[PDB]
Amino acid sequence: FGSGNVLPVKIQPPLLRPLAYRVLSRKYGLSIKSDGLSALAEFVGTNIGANWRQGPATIKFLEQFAAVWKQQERGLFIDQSGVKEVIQEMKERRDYFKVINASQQQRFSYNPHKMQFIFVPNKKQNGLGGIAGFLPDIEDKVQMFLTRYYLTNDRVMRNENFQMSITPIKNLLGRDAQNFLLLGLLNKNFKGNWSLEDPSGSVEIDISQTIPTQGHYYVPGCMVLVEGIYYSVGNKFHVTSMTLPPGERREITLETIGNLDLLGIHGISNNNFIARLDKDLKIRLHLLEKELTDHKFVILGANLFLDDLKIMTALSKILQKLNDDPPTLLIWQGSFTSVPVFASMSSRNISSSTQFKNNFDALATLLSRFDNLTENTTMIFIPGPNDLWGSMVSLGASGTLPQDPIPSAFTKKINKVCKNVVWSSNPTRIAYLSQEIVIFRDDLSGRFKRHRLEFPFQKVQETRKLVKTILDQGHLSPFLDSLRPISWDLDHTLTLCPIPSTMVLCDTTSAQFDLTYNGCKVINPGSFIHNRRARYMEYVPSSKKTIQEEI
Amino acid sequence: QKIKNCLIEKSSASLPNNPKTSNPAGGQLFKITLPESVFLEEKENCTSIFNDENVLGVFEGTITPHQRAIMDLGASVTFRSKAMGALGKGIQQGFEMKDLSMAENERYLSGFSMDIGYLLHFPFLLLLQSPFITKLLGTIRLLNQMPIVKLSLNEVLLPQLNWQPTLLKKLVNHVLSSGSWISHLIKLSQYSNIPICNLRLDSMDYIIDVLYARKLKKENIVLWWNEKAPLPDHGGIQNDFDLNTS
Repeated sequence: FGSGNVLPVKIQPPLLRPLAYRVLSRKYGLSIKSDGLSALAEFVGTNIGANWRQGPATIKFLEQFAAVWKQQERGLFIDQSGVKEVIQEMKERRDYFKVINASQQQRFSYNPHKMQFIFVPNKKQNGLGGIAGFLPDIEDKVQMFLTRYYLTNDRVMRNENFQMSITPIKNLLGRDAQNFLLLGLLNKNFKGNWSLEDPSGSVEIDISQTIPTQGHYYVPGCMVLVEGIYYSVGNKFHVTSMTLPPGERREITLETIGNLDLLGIHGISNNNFIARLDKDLKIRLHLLEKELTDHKFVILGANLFLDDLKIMTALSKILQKLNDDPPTLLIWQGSFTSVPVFASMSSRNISSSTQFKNNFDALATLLSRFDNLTENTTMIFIPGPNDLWGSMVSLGASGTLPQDPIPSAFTKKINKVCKNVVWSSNPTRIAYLSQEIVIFRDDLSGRFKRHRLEFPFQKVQETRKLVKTILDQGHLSPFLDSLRPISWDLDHTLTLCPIPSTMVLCDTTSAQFDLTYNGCKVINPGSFIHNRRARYMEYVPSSKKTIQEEI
Repeated sequence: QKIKNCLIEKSSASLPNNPKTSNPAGGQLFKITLPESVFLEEKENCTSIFNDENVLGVFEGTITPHQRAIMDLGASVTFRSKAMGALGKGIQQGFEMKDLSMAENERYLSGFSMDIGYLLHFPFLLLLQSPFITKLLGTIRLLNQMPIVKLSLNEVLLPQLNWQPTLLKKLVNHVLSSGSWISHLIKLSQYSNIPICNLRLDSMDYIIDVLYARKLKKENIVLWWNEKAPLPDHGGIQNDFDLNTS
């Protein structure tokens, strides 16, 4: 705040504290600590020449120091940071974008009694966790599906059409007739019979004369709306109709939840208070469309193999063109190995972990050539089924959904050759200004096709069916714990109660598509190489996309 | 469908027993044989029998032509053509082997008389002794066209001080062991019926795999053979988490 005076005379704070006290402690603010007072002596002594008898200068300085403490939350006591806020003041006279992993995402529970979300303190911050702090507690296993049921039932009960209403199952124990609307998990009992389950209880289900609503998938492990008649001669709910819970747009969903900063980039929330913000959204929507079409981030075709030579040559040819106009973000996705890497008892050949390391060293050679792409592009690394830690147990199969990033030990100098590189979990959330994008990599179509209810009674239609099921169920894993185990405390990562604005859903078993639904956009990159053709697609935050091919 | 010039036939082969797949239902297994070129062609179109509704599994898509021939014919293959004298026609084009094939006895493979060479790295039937077979093969494209017996001793290490004597000692034994290498290779090959160059010395599980697979093919049992994959090929059900398997 100005310079060029004679020299910084040194004076003791005793002759400075009365003015600061009257301006701060009396009127607005308080707690000028002794160390903070000594800190506030240097900057006022920088322009000390001909002052303490002057006019506005000191008062305006104290006013400006108060401006930070009204703006930032800070606290009460003034400490050695007092110079740190004046650095911000002189600062005053893209950004705000992040990539959130599964582990670093904030946790929020839901109270059905209160219709509201309650914060959960993270165990990493306060718990010691020096030896075992990531491990969940058994109580989460008991509430894992109860949390899903509560979220879906709230949405079903707030729909416009419903006001027959959904009845708890145990309310059917004495009735011999009438109709009921039951909502619950569809599964198989320990006896092998199809059944429906809600927190109240369970009931067996008869499909012998069921007429389902075509247009979506009926896989065990998902919420289903059902209608029929209950017979007390046995215990059977004879079904006459079957559907899935309706979906809800995020604009109508946000108002119910207020303005909670779930993926909070505005700020953070703790056990004391939560954060909301509305006025900034308009101006940042303005900035999103303020002639920023130059931003360009690219998702490559999934499942690219580094060990193969033709794939590496095709990637070099693709980066040749990417060098010309550097993408804003470049997301390398899919399994980076063509074979699962396991303990490899045979040591006659070179170890598979060392081979994994070596295959990540050729990337440095191929990438160091293109200096501009290093200089002004950020790369996002998505894991796959055959990466290091998972394949040590699953041996190439698909297991736990929250998949940890690639270890930093076997990939070390790719952080040097490239400028911005971030490793991310299998499900991740890119927060770009007023936009949330979800990155997910698995084969969904095969598992849907294999597991269907099969009621006793052009290929792009399957894509619409998959999109509708995934979006209406509001969850990325419409499956029981048997088909796919889930980390108990990380399940909130996989629940889409607010529908994401943009979705990255790659499946090698499903053809590429571009669909729109209730307030979102779903794109499907897949099969990096196909029919001797290497494909990769571009997407722009202004909701336009392009497909670029290089044999 | 009749659209494909293949041979399909209902079969009763004995399937493997995955713990998850337990329901008997019915039996309508098929034995579709179809050349791989039109199979690649059929990969393109959407509508085809291999990709349609109600498909439970493909059970032997992993086996390569190389493995099929090394398991069916073996080292001692002979020509039973007869018919028209297409020996010249067979040699100018590619001899199709499905129609005409026979495996003669291999009791004495070879009375060896041939020149042997070396090629070694320490980071005509030539013998390749290198830590990285693929890298050396790719760097010199001319190396592919010549026959090589690939024996790999890997992971050279150094004490970092006075390494010249230890390099000399490591070179001496590899120089002098040529007579032993070829002799042991022929000794294994004469019983194995696998060709000499395909077979490796340290590789011992490969012999068991080929013998067990062909004596299984003598029966009607399905191979479940899977290549460079730690899990068996059960038709795709092996790509899902199961409690009993875990």
